[PDB]
Amino acid sequence: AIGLVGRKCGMTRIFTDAGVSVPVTVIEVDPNRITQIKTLETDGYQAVQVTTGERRESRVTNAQKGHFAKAGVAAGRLVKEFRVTEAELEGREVGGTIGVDLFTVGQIVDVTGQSKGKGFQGGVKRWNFRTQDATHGNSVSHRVLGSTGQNQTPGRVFKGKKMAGHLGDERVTVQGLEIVSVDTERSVLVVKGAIPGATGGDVIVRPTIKA
Amino acid sequence: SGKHPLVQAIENSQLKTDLPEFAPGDTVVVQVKVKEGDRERLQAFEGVVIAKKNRGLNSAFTVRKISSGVGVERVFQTHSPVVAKIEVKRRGDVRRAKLYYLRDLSGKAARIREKLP
Amino acid sequence: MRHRNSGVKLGRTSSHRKAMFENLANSLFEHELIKTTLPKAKELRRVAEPLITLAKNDTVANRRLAFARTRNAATVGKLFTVLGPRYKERNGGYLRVLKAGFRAGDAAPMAYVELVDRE
Amino acid sequence: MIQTETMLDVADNSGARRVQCIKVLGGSHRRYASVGDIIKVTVKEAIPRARVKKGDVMNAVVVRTKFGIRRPDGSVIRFDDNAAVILNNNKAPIATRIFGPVTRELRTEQFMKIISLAPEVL
Amino acid sequence: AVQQNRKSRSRRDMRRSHDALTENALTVDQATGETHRRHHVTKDGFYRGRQLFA
RNA sequence: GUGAGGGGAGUGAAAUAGAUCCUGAAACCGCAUGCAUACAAGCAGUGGGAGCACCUUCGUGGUGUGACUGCGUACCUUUUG
RNA sequence: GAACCCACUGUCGUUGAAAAGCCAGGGGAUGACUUGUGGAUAGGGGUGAAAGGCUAAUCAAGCCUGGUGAUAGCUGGUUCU
RNA sequence: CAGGUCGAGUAGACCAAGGCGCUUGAGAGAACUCUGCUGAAGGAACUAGGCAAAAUGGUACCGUAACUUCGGGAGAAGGUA
RNA sequence: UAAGUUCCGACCUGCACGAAUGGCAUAAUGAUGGCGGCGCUGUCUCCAGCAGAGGCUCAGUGAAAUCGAAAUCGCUGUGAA
RNA sequence: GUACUCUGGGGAUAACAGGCUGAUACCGCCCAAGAGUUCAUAUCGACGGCGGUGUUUGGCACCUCGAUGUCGGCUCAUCUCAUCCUGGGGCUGAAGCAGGUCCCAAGGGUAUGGCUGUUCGCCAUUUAAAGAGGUACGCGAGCUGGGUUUAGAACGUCGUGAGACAGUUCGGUCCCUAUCUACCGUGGGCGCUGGAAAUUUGAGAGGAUCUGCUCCUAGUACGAGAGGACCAGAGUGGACGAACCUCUGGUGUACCGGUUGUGACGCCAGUCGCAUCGCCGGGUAGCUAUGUUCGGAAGGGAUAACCGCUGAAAGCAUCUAAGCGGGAAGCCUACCUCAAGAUAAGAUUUCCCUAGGACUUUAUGUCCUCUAAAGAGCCGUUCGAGACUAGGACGUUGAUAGGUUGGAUGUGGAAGCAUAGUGAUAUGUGAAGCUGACCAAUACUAAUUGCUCGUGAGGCUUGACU
Ligand SMILES: NCCC[C@H](N)CC(=O)NCCC[C@H](N)CC(=O)NCCC[C@H](N)CC(=O)N[C@@H]1[C@H](O)[C@@H](OC(N)=O)[C@@H](CO)O[C@H]1NC1=N[C@@H]2C(=O)NC[C@@H](O)[C@H]2N1
Ligand SMILES: NCCC[C@H](N)CC(=O)NCCC[C@H](N)CC(=O)NCCC[C@H](N)CC(=O)N[C@@H]1[C@H](O)[C@@H](OC(N)=O)[C@@H](CO)O[C@H]1NC1=N[C@@H]2C(=O)NC[C@@H](O)[C@H]2N1
Repeated sequence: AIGLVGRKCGMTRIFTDAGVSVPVTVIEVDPNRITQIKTLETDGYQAVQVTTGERRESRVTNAQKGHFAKAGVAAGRLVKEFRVTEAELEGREVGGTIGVDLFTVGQIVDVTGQSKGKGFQGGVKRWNFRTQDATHGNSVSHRVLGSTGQNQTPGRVFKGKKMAGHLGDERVTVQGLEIVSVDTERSVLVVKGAIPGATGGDVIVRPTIKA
Repeated sequence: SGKHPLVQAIENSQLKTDLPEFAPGDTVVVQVKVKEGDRERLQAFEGVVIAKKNRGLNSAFTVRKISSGVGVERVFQTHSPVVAKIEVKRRGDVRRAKLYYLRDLSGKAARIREKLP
Repeated sequence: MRHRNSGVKLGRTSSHRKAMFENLANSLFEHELIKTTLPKAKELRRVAEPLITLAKNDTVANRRLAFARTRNAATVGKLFTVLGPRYKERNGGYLRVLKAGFRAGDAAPMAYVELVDRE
Repeated sequence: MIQTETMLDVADNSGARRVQCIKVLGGSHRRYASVGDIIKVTVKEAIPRARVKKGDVMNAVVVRTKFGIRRPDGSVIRFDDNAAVILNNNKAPIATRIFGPVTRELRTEQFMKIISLAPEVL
Repeated sequence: AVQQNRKSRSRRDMRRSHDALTENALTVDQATGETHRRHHVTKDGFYRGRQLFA
């Protein structure tokens, strides 16, 4: 479905009149500018390509400069596609703008982001492995993996065995978030709960796929 | 004001504007809204302020009292609508920002001297 | 993880690091041009420049703060009579750090630290 | 935040004075009990000539904790002790008096007697 | 733990196939005309016009 | 670097006889040239076999390499094996 | 309870800093105490508040040299066509 | 042999006279290992076993049970400044 | 003890106690064996953060055991099984 | 006699694990006296018979004695189905609620403690359930070392004795820096029909898959009564997983303060070094769980047992032989992530390069001169990215980092001076002073002048359009 590309600004709270404190995440939205429309005839599928933000001309390459100039829009800091159907595709044309008014208060959405990077990590943190005894004669084996397999049969380590390695810094989608506020003056979405990534990261907001 | 300006604006939109001045060591009464069914009433919570957090809309303060012989603490959120009103009954004179040492004192040992004008 | 943390370690205890940077600041204020390793040179800014900012205003309390931070009477006197008046109208950036190759003994990268208007 | 081997005071006049939690009821591998949860306890100390005796295994409901409870506005309420109220075999209070304050999470048809008998509900 | 078989010279060289050195970034200093390391003071104490040692 | 070491010059029949110096093998380690090699599974050869490079009596020839292909689980000892 | 003399517990160390240790705790500490220098006891012997302990990093019979090229119905090896 | 301030002290902290900075360094600040500090609620549920760790700790005065070989137990326990 | 193959007291069909290879007790003593309690806690539920030393990168020096030769994959079967 | 021991040999020969076998063990089936008020077969089932598996006890002695070095616990698993729970069914001696028995089904899930070295077992209290097994009775170059099985000592018992045990008891050293395969992460090279900057399709791969209670239908159907539903809807939990730091807390040895001993800054005052950050009380960012939010929702397709519709072979009957349906937490989809080294190397948008001679090996030919694009990298300032890398931002046409200015926060009343006190101290100046990492501005300092790589229109054949 068609969605929005924005930037995570930080977490805060909204107080209701009954006194309930709702934890919220604020997403800045610079209105998305359509750069290309992909169709069945020329591309074999239907999508809307958008750009957002700004980029200096010394960082915009000549190929991208021509690509943006064909659509007639200012260069953005990123380019991203949304898969669409004909119903959502109608009304959208190259050079148009998609704003925060695409959403409504109370709507349920999915938010995608790039999670924080934890670097090289061990079994305890990465896979919730249990530590061994801190005392009672233990020898330098407090946070180690333990056994990694069986004996001569099968005589190898299976694929997908949980071990130490890089954790985080990956694409994560969180489903079931409720739109708390749609501020058109500031071009801001306010959603309930936490979303992946650090402050300042790029996020994608789409209508929920679950129903 | 360690947040981004947009977050600051969104938070400043909801600030209370009639908050009194109070400090750790003061004894205060808080009127708390209680709603059961369609029935609304105000319940009083009176005691000593042992901690104050100044964080704009994220401000909080902790009140300690002895209720039926059992010590109880509540950490109120300052700008929450459930806090209907705050009144300062008596001003205390202390030497530090956080009065957690009061938890280990009972009776006369836990008395706070009045701040004299 | 060290997300958004400031400061260095340099293989030293905290007290040793603080003493070393105090010594470096004293030597810099005395000679106005020194040679050291590049990480030490870059971290020295955060210690040396605030001292000049403090010395811009001559008061007894400011002099005592400078003496508590430097423990050198000659350094305090030079800061409050020479360096502060010299940099009164400069909005920071009293030092410049310039890469200067590597050191023979251990191939450590080196740099010069210089006061902006030295001579 | 009550687990096994945790000692609790008794906020009633059933006769028990100290109890020890021996099980957290209501689920496999369930770790902790909070205000309004049912636990199995053993009676470690009781006053003489009472309905309850030292060494009995009974049910109880947690009414006060030091870890505390959260409220919808973001506040937390903490108590100075961990206290329980003794129940019978069909999970109903057996006491006639309640000592100390209780919280509003006990406002159910099962525990309304505690609310009615308590000196303070907060 | 130790090898069960001696490693061949071919495999040893294959492991060393990533051991080559690289050049530094050198540049002619327009103020003085000598080759110097880029972004570094020259050996005689010159950098982008300013001269350090009188 | 008034170092070590080397390049000339000179001596000598000979200096790749130059000082731990007659001859100067092998293991082991470099540089140069030719061919092969980054979609394909194993005692590394063997029987076939295209292409390429140099040479050439110009070939039904010589030297080097070896795409692709059939077959193929070291040696010794001790053992019923 | 320090020095000094010991070696009960644990982590570390185990191609160690060390062929028996370090660190944190531990026991005795005017006595059947600890210790320097110089002597005596020598191998089926010595010495032993006794563990087969100790007798030069070696002990159910020290070390060195001889008999001696001990013997081995056992294991290994045994070289061109 | 062995000073100063506190101290019963040759214990201990910091200093004197007098000596040193221990013959690879510079960065980085991942998993994991060693050594430390702190830790919500619970408080032996750990484990072969409270192993390890945590805890107690001074001076003066008050007070101190069973048992006893009449010495002890005993600095019992506990309290105040 | 909620739950006690261990512990304490008692019973006696003592497989196979018993009186200087001493019997039954016994105050004090023991880095001696077993059981229980208070306090205490990262022993544990269940781990988190931080400090130092390695680990990692750069410059210098520079080991080890092992090793028939290697162009050194999975599965099912076979076969000194 | 040797457990105080030693040498030469053997996998010619035992103990462990493997192998062959399957008496034994476990599971299944056939016949059916009888039990079941009548009624072999709802449920059991005598006397006898036939098989399956390879968890037991064994038999053999083929591999290993120039070493395959472990009872239990811990950590981490993977598979089977003869299924413990949840799902779907047939029969019933199935009124309902329950239960018994058999069939299908391996997606997920499947206790904490007391005793003991235990595996096991008994017990206490939970749960929807606390399944049975294979994996060298999985896992000790991953941990432990309580039991067993060295050397010390003792008891019971045996022996004249040295000593010994269908026994017991106290004590008693656990080595290895990982070459290859495998696995978890992360790069370099080349390839992909001229080169480049982006955006992408999805052949496929992995992850996830659990479940309680309450209310309602309805005290209805059912039943004499006691009791009490199917189907279909709401609410609220447990366990598990992910992301996050607004809230609640922990930590926070470059933030603030109190205080002891000692030394020093000439002295007072004020400070600093050392004593675990000396000790003590707070605490900003970051990280983090015990904190917060979210997830396993819903729907399609083919099926399992089972139930059919119509229908002959076989004038009837029959789910089947033609033909047409229903049907499960299971399979394919669906949800999330990865994915063209998918060598079958895919698609789309945009950008760049349009020069001369000689010669023969007459061709994407070999040498001279000219040319050096779009871009990429080196270097520098760095990061909520990170072992090194890689990845993201910026390099004067600049807010990339430091500093500076302002704010915010934390701590909690600086120094100096002046008052009141004999004094310790107290008060005023003034919520002052100081404030790592935060927010916002600001070219003061550092990102200089640069260099390297990457070329010059992209072979041939055929077809269709021009
Ligand atoms: N184009 C290139 C040009 C480059 C440029 N030019 C630079 C250049 O050129 N640099 C030159 C560097 C060369 C080198 N560094 C110099 C060097 O080495 N000096 C060596 C100086 C001292 C030397 N060690 C002494 C020596 O030799 N003692 C030996 C020794 O005691 C022993 O010998 C052995 N074996 O045991 C003995 C037995 O005989 O003999 C002695 N000797 C005897 N000699 C005698 C003989 O002959 N007969 C009779 C009897 O008297 C013999 N005994
Ligand atoms: N002709 C040629 C002769 C050649 C000669 N043979 C070569 C030779 O022998 N090399 C030996 C290398 C040893 C050492 N690494 C040398 C060095 O480099 N020391 C660095 C110091 C140099 C500095 N610039 C001067 C300095 O601070 N002095 C102080 C001062 O005098 C004094 O302090 C106060 N407060 O009064 C004293 C306290 O007692 O301590 C001294 N400091 C000291 N540091 C030394 C240390 O640790 N150990 C040895 C001794 O030197 C110690 N004293």
